Amino acid sequence: SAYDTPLGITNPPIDELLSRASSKYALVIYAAKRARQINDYYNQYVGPLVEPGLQEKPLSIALREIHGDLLEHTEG
Amino acid sequence: MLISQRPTLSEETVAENRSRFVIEPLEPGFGYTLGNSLRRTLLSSIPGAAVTSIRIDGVLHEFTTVPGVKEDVTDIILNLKGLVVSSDDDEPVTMYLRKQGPGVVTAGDIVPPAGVTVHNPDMHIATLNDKGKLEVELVVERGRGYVPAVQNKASGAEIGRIPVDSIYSPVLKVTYKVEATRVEQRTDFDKLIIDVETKNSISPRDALASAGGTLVELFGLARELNADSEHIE
Amino acid sequence: MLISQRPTLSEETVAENRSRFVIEPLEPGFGYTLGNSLRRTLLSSIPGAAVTSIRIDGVLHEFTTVPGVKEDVTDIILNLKGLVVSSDDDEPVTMYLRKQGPGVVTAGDIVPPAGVTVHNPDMHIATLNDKGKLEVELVVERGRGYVPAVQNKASGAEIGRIPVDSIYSPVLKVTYKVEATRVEQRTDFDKLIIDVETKNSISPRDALASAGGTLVELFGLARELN
Amino acid sequence: PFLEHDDANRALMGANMQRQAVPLVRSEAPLVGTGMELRAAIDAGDVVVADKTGVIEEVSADYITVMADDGTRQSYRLRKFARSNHGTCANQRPIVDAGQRVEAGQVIADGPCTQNGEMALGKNLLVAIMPWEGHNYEDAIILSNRLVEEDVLTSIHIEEHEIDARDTKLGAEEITRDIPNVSDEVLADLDERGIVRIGAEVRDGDILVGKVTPKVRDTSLKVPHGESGKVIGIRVFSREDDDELPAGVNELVRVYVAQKRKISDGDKLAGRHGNKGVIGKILPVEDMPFLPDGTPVDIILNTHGVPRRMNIGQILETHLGWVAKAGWNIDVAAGVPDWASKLPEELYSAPADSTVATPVFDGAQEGELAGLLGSTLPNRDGEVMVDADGKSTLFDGRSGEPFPYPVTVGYMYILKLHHLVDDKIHARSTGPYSMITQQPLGGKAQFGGQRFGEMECWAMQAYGAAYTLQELLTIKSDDTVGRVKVYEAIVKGENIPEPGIPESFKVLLKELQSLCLNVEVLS
Amino acid sequence: QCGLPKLMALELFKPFVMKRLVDLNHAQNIKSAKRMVERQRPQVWDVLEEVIAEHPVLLNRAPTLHRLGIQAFEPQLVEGKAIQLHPLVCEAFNADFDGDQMAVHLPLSAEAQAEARILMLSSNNILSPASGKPLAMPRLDMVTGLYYLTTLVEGATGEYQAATKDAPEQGVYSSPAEAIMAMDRGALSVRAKIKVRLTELRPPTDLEAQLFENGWKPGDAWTAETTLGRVMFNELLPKSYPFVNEQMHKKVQARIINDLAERFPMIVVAQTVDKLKDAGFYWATRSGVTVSMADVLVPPQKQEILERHEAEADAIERKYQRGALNHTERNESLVKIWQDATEEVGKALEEFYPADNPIITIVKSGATGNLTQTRTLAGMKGLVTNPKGEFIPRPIKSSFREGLTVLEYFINTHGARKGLADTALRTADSGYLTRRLVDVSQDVIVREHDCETERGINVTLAERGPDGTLIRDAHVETSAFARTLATDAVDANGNVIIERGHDLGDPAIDALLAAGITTVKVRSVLTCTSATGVCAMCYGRSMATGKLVDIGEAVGIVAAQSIGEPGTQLTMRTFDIVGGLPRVQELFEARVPRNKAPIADVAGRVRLEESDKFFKITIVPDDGGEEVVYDKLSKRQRLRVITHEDGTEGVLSDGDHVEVGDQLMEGAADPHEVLRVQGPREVQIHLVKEVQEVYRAQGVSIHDKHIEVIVRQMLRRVTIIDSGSTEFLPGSLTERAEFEAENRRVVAEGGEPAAGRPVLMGITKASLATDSWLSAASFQETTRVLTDAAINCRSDKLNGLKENVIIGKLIPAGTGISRYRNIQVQPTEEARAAA
Amino acid sequence: LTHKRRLSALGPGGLSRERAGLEVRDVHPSHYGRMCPIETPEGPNIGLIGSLSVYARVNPFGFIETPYRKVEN
Amino acid sequence: NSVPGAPNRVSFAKLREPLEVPGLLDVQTDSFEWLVGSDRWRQAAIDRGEENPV
Ligand SMILES: [Mg+2]
Ligand SMILES: [Zn+2]
Repeated sequence: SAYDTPLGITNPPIDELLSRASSKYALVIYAAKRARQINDYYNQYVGPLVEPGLQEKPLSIALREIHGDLLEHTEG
Repeated sequence: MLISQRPTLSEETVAENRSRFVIEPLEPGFGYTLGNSLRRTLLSSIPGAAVTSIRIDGVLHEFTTVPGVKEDVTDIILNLKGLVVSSDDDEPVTMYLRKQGPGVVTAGDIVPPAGVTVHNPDMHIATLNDKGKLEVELVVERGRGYVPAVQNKASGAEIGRIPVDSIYSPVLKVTYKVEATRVEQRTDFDKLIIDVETKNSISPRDALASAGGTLVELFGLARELNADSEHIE
Repeated sequence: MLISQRPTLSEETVAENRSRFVIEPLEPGFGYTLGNSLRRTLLSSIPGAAVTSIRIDGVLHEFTTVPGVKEDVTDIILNLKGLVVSSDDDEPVTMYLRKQGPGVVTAGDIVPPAGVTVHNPDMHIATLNDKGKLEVELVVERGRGYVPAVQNKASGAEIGRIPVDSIYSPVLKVTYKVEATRVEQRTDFDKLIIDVETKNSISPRDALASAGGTLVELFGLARELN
Repeated sequence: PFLEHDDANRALMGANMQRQAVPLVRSEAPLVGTGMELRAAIDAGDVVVADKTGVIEEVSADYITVMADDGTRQSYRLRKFARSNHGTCANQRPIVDAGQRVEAGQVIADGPCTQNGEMALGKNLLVAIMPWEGHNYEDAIILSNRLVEEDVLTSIHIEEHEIDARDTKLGAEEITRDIPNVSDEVLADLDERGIVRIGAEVRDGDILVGKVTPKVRDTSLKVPHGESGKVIGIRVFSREDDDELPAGVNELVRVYVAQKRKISDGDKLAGRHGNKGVIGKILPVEDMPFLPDGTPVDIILNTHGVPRRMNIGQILETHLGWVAKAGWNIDVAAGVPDWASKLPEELYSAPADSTVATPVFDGAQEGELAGLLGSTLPNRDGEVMVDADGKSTLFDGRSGEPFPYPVTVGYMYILKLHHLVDDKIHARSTGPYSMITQQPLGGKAQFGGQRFGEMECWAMQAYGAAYTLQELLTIKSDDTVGRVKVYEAIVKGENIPEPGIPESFKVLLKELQSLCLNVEVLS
Repeated sequence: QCGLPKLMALELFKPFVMKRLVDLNHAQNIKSAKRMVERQRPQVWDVLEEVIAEHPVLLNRAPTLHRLGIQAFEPQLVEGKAIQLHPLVCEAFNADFDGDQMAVHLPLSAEAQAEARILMLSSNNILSPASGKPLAMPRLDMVTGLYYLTTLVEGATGEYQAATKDAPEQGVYSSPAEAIMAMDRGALSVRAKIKVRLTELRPPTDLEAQLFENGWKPGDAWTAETTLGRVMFNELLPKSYPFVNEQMHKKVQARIINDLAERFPMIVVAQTVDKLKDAGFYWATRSGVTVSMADVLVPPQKQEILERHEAEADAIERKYQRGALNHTERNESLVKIWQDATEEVGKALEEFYPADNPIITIVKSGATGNLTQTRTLAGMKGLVTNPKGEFIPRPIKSSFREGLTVLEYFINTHGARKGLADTALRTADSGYLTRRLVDVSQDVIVREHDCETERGINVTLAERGPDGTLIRDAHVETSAFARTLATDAVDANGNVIIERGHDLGDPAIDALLAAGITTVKVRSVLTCTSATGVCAMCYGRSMATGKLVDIGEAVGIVAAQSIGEPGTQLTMRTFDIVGGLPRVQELFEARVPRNKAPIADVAGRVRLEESDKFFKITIVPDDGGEEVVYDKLSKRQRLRVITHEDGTEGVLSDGDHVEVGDQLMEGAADPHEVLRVQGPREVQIHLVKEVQEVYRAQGVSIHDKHIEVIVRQMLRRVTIIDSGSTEFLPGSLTERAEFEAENRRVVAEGGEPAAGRPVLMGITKASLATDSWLSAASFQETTRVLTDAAINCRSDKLNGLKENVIIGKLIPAGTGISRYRNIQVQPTEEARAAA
Repeated sequence: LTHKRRLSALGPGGLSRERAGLEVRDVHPSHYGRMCPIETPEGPNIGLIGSLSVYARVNPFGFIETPYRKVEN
Repeated sequence: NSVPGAPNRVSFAKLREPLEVPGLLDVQTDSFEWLVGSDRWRQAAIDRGEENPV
């Protein structure tokens, strides 16, 4: 629980995103779909629920969303 | 030669008496150049005061344990080594400490002479036993950096005088770190990150400015020879 | 105890291209890093002058010979690189060399315009026989450190202009010593002793002064913030 | 040197390393070697030996002229910047002066890797045996920047580019200057004939010679990616001139362009004992471990690769290199000590820069070397920078503080290897494909990408990664509409399209429906 | 982080950068931007730190021997023409900076980038997926630094000096920050015994309970008796981790990081190892490790040893010349003599080299090397082989320091060249075994969470030697750890200890060595009664993630690779008696061994007869039936020594007892015998025991669940005998699950179902006896496969990877299975109306 | 110079990587003074290619000779 | 030595070489001489060995 500021791709941490979901691959998909949603928004759509950045690749936006418990995933 | 990018100094506070400064962007090489100089300047070139010796009643020999007090002599020595104290006379000033009777003693129970100040008066010193007490003298003076014990006294005119290591510096810890940076398209520049941990007697900023002043004095003692053909910004 | 004595800087001469400075007294554990900062600023950034490019009558690149000359062009340039000069203008200037017939073209055979000064005119450039003629043009400039050859396609457009690797540093060798001298040991001190050796283009004094100025203007950033 | 102190694998590797070692702009012979470089340099033949005793009449860099003692005048010619079969330079340079009296069998010129007639494949460099701040980890090595400033380990590399002009049904290829619609500046470095002009610097994609196949076309020769430099030479053959040519061909142009290459990071270095490693960090001179003379070291080697490889011969090499670069004088006032017994009366002393020889199995023993590490004449200032054990207290050019422990220092002979960077680096996003297999034209010359074999697929399947594997096997290598659509989607900014149905299946189907197999896909 | 060149990234990221150009108006038409990046104008370098921002890349080094051979990294833009690589992954990539190249792959689609960040990122692939041990741990120089930092010098400067009636302790400090101010004066060695006062570092457990009794808090003071290096080390570890105070041999570091992983997240362990490398590099440059012919020290006793042994050699040769000895027995004795001299010289060398020596420090620190090289260098190379492979009774009584003579240097080239030759055939053999192991698998994906079974295999965890203490088995971190339970633990009193469905690590081992219980039943893949694959609970915890394995994880390839990778570390054939890769190939292929041993078809006692060169055993049973016999037993194979715990049994004798499946002869039983006598489960267990014996004896740690996957797939079918009322032919090979489900769904007239017997196959036949036709059409005869498949109207369920690759469709693993592909994503209602 | 003193056991009339096993790629006590036991490539040509020693020459028949000093009494 | 221009390169050798290293690429030239009956080879043979050098 006690660590230092994760940097770059290490942010957000990963042992937390694994609590939002059931496994690593569910998280992979859970983020990729949100990322495509965001890219389509930015090109044409709920868009980023979180404060974007100068580029802030849509995947990092999606993972911050997930870290804020701003989404929900139902397996298939 | 007009230098490029005019390096700047930014601060980043971490606690009350702890901070982290960042100098960026430095020409490539000027990070390790001045980092260690700054470090040693902060740690041995800012003057300050500190305990130098002590004299307790009861323990002239067998410096093991003190009557009717729970701590040994050694934990008390440490606690007082953590004592923060100023002085304005540059003289082996003397202070006293007595808390006759059981209780708990704190620097707040010290009564210092003129000028001598005590910024950490709640520091724990000892916990007296039922029907116990404490009598001690505190020798204080000024200096720079760190000085181990002094026992260059051939004969003991002051017996029971236990000399203690002396932290005359208001700065307790410093660490520097050089990191790379790109300016426009050339990386391998130098950014310098120096972290400072002081005592409540001074803020980091002030110590950094004092050290800068000292090193300016020195490199001006060098520049005074011809005063020509250097960098400019 | 405390101390009220401030540090002094006394000079000493071992030679004309060399010197030794002494800084004393000093807090203990203070002289090594001080001397190293000076040394780094010396070896790194002391303004100077050096050859920036050359041109020759007949040849068109570094990879061809010159009639009558016993040295190819690359060896000529590698011998020029040991050349020392001193320009007194923040602009590029031009030197000229002209030689005919038998004999050794040294650096003394050059015609430095006013402001420049060739401080090793006994430098072997190239030897010649009864068939040789060496006509050279040099460019000179100011700077610091090491600067690779700015390619001709990048600089002004021309052919025959040969860009070279520039070394703008008059400093040749620096070291430092620390005698932990103590005033009858009553409290430790440090004595710093810098030994400096230059390329004869400028004296040590000037170099130590340039280092001092650099470090003043640097530590002024810690000075400023109050 | 010191072979019986190495192991056969590392000696094998050292041998096969010397054999791959580029010639440098300036050659320097081993301060510590074996009595075998002179004779090798003679017998090979890249030097010039005096046919007959005589007297040096004339000397240039292209010609040497000896008027012999019998009356005849021989005239040797020298090869200058001659491309080998491997891009090297074979430049020769004389080492004699006019009026000199040469015997027969005497070296008149040096070669690419000789100095006064003895192999100089490398350089003597000041080396410190120590771990630095993690930049000499697992066989990597650290360099000063004096080896770049003073172009110590700099090499010249020449390269050849040929274009043929032949006949064709549609017409005849005619090499010219003019060309269909292109720039007007690109013809700057092109002479009246369409061939690039000597003394001109060039750059990838730029034009060397202009050729055409009718239509008309722009069939010009251009520099390949990476390689660059200065035009040395043009060797042009013509049907008309009648020199010689093959069949179907009418004209031929060879271009020779050179490249001076300073030692960068990624380049490979080695010594004669099986000790190689790429260059991790090229450090400024002011942050290198310098000596109590002010003398920085030139190369830093780690301690961890020596004792598990049994190549200690380089340690002894290093020590003797010191002993030589700094001469010696045994004090025989009372008599030759108990460790100079076997020594000649010629090694009892020597000045600085005193080359020596330690033949492989009749060479410097260890008592002799430990003793000669003490003699080791003082320096310019009367101080011995190196102990009687090979170790010198050093100083850090970053902290300025000395390292707490003395460090083995010396002079070692190292070598720069043909395994450079520019000739081993590659990268691709989308380029030429095969047109016989629908895959990139795999090759450094064809600008082909890297392969993704079975074991990589195995690893990827074991990660569970399944969209990247499909991305590699379909979108990147064989698929055609996929590559197009992905390049477009990325250059436009629209999310990547998703798979359709595998295209290695939408057609395989159409082969089993041909054998009248009713393959059906169902839920 | 990875450092990537600029004129390399540029090419990789040409499209993204053309996009950011035509968007940022540095170029008008994408062709202008392509021309720009083609001549590389000075404006295509200020955006490349925008696209590179968190867009990982995959680094690959061939040969790719296992998973970690591909790893994802974030690019840091450096100038040059080489790739900057982290010194901690190199042990996984198996890299060295001596000319080694490496490949860079860029992922494009969102799914790919996410897989790279979340699965293939190096900060997460810390642990071996073979034993659970760390690979991104401190390497050579780091170990030297941390072994210098954390070691104790009795006699140093600045140490605690035992107050003497005149002065106090004299070696005590109120904080690290003060011992550092001392260090920088000369008063304190960083390796000296001192007393410090610590507030931010958690004491050990003994003291944390002996001084606080209510819970240590950050800011509470205690007084540690340590060095300053151990302190500055324990400042690199997490805030809560107890103070260690131990020399940091590489084993200790492995321990500490194992604990961090078993107790903390994995981002913390990444940060910690990063700190440790930084500090070990600092303190290796400042350690004093450097070679010098002085530092290389020669024992003085060497001469006495060599002459004492040359005396015995003289004696031998005297015999030889006297006729009491032949020319081979002589060489055998000479070898057995000059093999001990090397032992003695190495012992002396160990007892003569100080500890402050660098050549002994780099060894004993566990950084690199060993003492055999140290002997070869300062002692004596000893004996050497001939090109045949035998020995040479003339040893090498000289070191590489003294200097080998000409002949010595000649007879030492033989083995060297033999090695440089063999070292490709070795790779090829390992790769062949791996190819097989991978082909038999490709259908063993994890498909469900639990099978709801109690079936399991029993595992021993300890044994009582003196009979009053239980002794913890050695290979229990391979047999018991990481597994999942099937039966609640119980003691002689009937008290429960651990729960069912529980992971089983050191905690549970400790807490099961309490009740005197040693044999606990565990779950395994050998028993997972699942339709396709295995349940995540029978498998256990994934050794990478350290937690329970996920759904869709390809665990057959993982086992294949974990067994292949160490294959080069094994003895091989001459290019059984030498049980290395040959034995593994002899087991995974179910081959009858050369030194076959017969087993007991029955229990009971033995009547042992022996005649010239032959044994005959007769097993009189205990039930009272027919005794069996084993008659033509080559006395070459001696017998089955037992070496019982007590009494020193020795050999198997007459009147002794025999359990079923017991072995009578020393050697190697025949799997098919075991199969018919004992049964399938015991076959599987025997095979795993044998394989792991092979490996263990050769220093390789493979958790038995991999062996179990492969074995499971080797006993995964039945030969039908009596069709019953089923759509089955006799003599056919049918998969046991289909067979169970068919003869189980047949309940209508369920009075005579299909009969079948198990069959033990190999990992190459079992790959021919596959149910798909795409795979088998890619391997073997296409036209006949397609013919047979088409007449039977076959269906390919696409349960595997091979056929999915062939088609070009996603794979049924990880991010390929329906559970995941079709996940629906929606913002919450709360955070939707926040627009 | 080592290309010219090279000995190949591969080429027209020689052998190939099939027959080329591990006893032709070995060092033999008949190489002392005739073939170098060290100089040879590291990969698939280990032991086949070699290099001729310095004091060695070649019989007219084709057998390599090395010199020895003669010793009497 | 045995070479006129011999940069003095001191030696730790303790033995004397009774046989100077031969030409190092004679293995090539001698063989190509035997192939064209050059007179050097013809005499080299006659000087020791057979009488009709073929
Ligand atoms: Mg390698
Ligand atoms: Zn199961």
